[PDB]
Amino acid sequence: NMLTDMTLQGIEQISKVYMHLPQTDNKKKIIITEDGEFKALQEWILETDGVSLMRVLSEKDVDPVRTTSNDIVEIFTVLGIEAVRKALERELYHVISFDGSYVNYRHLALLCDTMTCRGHLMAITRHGVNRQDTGPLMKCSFEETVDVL
Amino acid sequence: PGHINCIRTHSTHPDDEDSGPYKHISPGDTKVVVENGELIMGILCKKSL
Amino acid sequence: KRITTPYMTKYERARVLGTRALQIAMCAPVMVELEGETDPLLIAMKELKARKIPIIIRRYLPDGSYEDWGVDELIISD
Amino acid sequence: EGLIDTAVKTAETGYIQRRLIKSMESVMVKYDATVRNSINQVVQLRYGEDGLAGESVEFQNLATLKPSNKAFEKKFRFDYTNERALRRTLQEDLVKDVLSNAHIQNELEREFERMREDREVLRVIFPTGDSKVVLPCNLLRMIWNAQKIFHINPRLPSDLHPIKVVEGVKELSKKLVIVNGDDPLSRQAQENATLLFN
Amino acid sequence: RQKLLKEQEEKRLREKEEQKKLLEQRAQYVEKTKNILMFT
Amino acid sequence: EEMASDELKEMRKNLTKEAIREHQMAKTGGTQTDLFTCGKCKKKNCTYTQVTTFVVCNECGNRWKFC
Amino acid sequence: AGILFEDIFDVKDIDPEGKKFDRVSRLHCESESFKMDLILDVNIQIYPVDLGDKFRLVIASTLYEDGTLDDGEYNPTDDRPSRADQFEYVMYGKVYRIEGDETSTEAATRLSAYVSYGGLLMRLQGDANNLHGFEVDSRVYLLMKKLAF
Amino acid sequence: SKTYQDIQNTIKKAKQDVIEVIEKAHNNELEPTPGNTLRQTFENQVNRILNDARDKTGSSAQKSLSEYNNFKSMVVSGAKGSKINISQVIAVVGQQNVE
Amino acid sequence: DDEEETYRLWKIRKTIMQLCHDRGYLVTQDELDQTLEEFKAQFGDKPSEGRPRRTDLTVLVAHNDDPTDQMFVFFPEEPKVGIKTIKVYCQRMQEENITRALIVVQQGMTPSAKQSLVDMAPKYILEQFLQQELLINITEHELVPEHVVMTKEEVTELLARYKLRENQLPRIQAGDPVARYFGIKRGQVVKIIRPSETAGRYITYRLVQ
Repeated sequence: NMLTDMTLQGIEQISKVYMHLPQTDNKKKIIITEDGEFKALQEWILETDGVSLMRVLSEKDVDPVRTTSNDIVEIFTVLGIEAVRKALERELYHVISFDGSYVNYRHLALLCDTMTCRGHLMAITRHGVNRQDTGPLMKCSFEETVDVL
Repeated sequence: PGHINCIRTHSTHPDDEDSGPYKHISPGDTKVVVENGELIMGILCKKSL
Repeated sequence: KRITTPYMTKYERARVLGTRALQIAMCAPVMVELEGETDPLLIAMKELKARKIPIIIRRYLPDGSYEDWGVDELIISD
Repeated sequence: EGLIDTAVKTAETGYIQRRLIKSMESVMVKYDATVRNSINQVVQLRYGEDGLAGESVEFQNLATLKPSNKAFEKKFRFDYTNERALRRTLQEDLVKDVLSNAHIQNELEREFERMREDREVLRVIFPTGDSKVVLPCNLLRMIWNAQKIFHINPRLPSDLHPIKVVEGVKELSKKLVIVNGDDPLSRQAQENATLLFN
Repeated sequence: RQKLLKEQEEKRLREKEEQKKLLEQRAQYVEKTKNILMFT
Repeated sequence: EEMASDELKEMRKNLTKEAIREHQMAKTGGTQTDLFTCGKCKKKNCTYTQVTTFVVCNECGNRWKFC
Repeated sequence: AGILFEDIFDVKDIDPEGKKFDRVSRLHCESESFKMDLILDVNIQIYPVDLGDKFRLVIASTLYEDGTLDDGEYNPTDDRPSRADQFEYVMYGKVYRIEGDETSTEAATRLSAYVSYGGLLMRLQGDANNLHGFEVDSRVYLLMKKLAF
Repeated sequence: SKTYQDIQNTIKKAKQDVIEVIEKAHNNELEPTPGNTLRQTFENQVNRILNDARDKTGSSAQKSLSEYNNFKSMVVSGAKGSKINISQVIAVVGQQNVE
Repeated sequence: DDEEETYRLWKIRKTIMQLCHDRGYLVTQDELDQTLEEFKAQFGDKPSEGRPRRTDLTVLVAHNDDPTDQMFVFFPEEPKVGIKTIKVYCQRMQEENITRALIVVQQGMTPSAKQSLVDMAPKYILEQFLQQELLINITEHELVPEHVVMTKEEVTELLARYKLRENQLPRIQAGDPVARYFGIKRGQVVKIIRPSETAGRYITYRLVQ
């Protein structure tokens, strides 16, 4: 019991952490100078196998402003639905633009809007879209055809 | 058609051209320029068509 | 106090043209001079440019209201 | 590997595409100019936060984003004090109207204060200094179209009163209506919806 | 210049509103601290 | 730690320095060049790799490609 | 008239950037009397030049000596006496850029007139006054001829 | 026939490079490049070497092609193919990965 | 610890002040952004059985316009709050005209105590926050747009402009962190001011439910 688990130092679920200088302008610190230039700063970031977010944010010397989480469900529980919407679009825009391709913002705004329209995170599956009060003839076309009728 | 105006770079366009001289007069016939719906400069390719 | 767009939507344009072309094909009175053509869509298109389509578009609002727009009233797009 | 991935990619993606369409089939643009669903539940107040279709927009550049607090000033300011430089640009009977009239000079200075405030807005909109933006009308090509249509000859002094621009832009800003209405709640949203293009 | 001076003095008035609000919050804190005392 | 022998202090300092060095992420490789000017920060400190030339600015992290 | 420019030039280089196309080469030149710099593409296939060659280059607005300002369409069948009859190399094109040493206050002393003969670019460059004949989007002819001296 | 020589030279250098990486790891001198095991740093070095090799030989393939070349003309028009397709045809195929 | 609890106590108190300032109440600019040193000098810098003990850094703050509208923000010592602890808390709210409150527990309260919170509800509106949740101001986050709680007079004008039933608006659930920040209740509209990349700004509304 003491060997496996005693948490000598650190927080749980953070299975391991990597320490990175950003190379790109994506995770670089941005600071408007005193002359109006932008001046990308190069600051250390930590990048993680694991999520916890609230025990992380609370740590001293850790930016409680710019500390994002990738797991959209942690974002729903910790930062609330309007942050999910922003973060979900950021995640979904990352998986789209990674390969160099571009999708218009309308469509990304729209899906993230539909998924976050009833307050709870609304999943694009039977456990989400058929629990919505849409009406039976809509629901039965998708999945669960006999059951919802 | 019409009187289009546009500017594009052909795929072989050297990066260090826009800095130096010959900017508006490309040795390689890169830098596509369309004015009044006329092709003035440049080779066309995927980047322009 | 009409609040809707003063422009003829592409969907309105499609079905108004289609609808009027149907009526034309059914021996309706034309509201425009025929310079010697016979296609009901060609006719309908002509009529459309003349703003002479004898049709009003009932646009339903989400609340349940509606606004009626003559064809000659709204701004044709194409 | 490629052959393998092909055969599996076809089966999975086709189901994701289906689920997408079924969770957003009834979403449409009502005559209200609002984005609703089958229940009449409002999704977006304006389509894409901006009220504008997907086909007509283009990539463009914000000019006032990322110059610096001095290159921005000597480029968006319109000094009316340098007497020699305005006879270069403007004709002889416009360089006195801006060198004497204190109304025209307050107007031109007030416009630059508006651009300086728009500049700070831009920098809270677009942190990370990202000039590239998607908008309806390609301004820079329109300008260029204008130069080739009227035969501009950018080497003569122009006859365009620096105030006709300031006031024509104000009157143009009016005609670009997304949210119709005179209500404060409607004016605010009209102002918002057309903020970036403005 | 006069407009700059009048705007500056108006900023001083808002400073003074902070002064009266701060004394006000302090003024009710003496009455309230009695309630934190009797609470326990 | 402060009461330890000078040998044990220097050993701990070396182990701590090695642990820090091992946990430092490898800097992403590529050919450093001044041939490319960054469109965002206008600096010339760039790194390229050819696969199409991919370019990264070492100052602002901006990335772009040439075909 | 309509003689927008004239001088003698010599070929200082035939293609100093290195021959980029097979039938066309970047002549670099300076002028004898007005001391203009010139870059000029020519059909090196139908009209060959070497280094140190001299040619009289007459940039014209029209072809006809009386200056009657032709339209801009091809008509081979024409009796009217032209300027082309005393030249060897004749081309037709648009001045597509004019560029100069303008300051914020004072005027320019030097111009570069850039013209495209249907793709074959030319930059004639030097004294603004000797280049006062050129205006952007005007049509223009080349009219060059090799001097045997 | 000059390009062939350059390629072969590059390739030999590459094969040579990897032997020293193998020697270092075989004699325990390849120190784990921070954020890696031993077996990972090795694989990285190798792939770097080899990728470098492919990139370099690809470049001399492009540089050798006459303006009359027909692969080039379909790559610089963007019609069909990429610069790596010329590399693979003329110079080297490259490293075959699974997963 | 003794030093880390002083740090944590001050952080919580700072976020509570920025909370009650966003809720509309009246907080001095000194109590809003005080630093850790004068937090040491103010109480005792010794929480390990000393002078900055909990239930002494508790705060009462009165509303900005109604100077009789107050709210307590209690601080239990009990990690897991129970009915008799919140019975006393409630017992001495009755001596005054205070109704609203706020329980900053260390560990979670018991599910039986939560009832007493709802049972006491319409007469004394109280709510719980974990000390853990309070360590950060979530409204400061870069993902969180700007939230403005609309007044009853202007919710009707919004639903009246759009000709829109409150049933047809997007939703935000009562337990949402941002909902608990503002202390909004069921049937309450939330304005949201978003920086838009295609428009520049976007204002959207969310109904609490």
